[PDB]
Amino acid sequence: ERVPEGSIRVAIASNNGEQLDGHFGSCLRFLVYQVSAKDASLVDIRSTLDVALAEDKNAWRVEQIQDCQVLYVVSIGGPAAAKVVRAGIHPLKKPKGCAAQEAIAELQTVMAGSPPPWLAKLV
Repeated sequence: ERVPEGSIRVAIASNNGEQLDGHFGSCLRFLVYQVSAKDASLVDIRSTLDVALAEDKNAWRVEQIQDCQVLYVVSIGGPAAAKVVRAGIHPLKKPKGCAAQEAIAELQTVMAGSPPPWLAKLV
């Protein structure tokens, strides 16, 4: 899908259900949500299984979320984060972990309030 205007794609690093409990470098999959200031929907679940076959692992991981504008992790290495950033994705962390829904809700408070220009343009 070509995201609909007014919305963005959000990747969440995860190992269980719809939890934001994964570390970038070792997560089982990326939950991908379509999020607007007011609405959010789970659109894809991208498994990281095939990273086992990659020689350039961080590059591969980022490739799985190349269409996301934001990425949530519990944690992420410096180098990994640089690649995430180089891809134009904004990495956000939640060191203690939480429900994907809670992170998205938080992200929406920004979108709905005073989003920075980059985000405002989107939404």
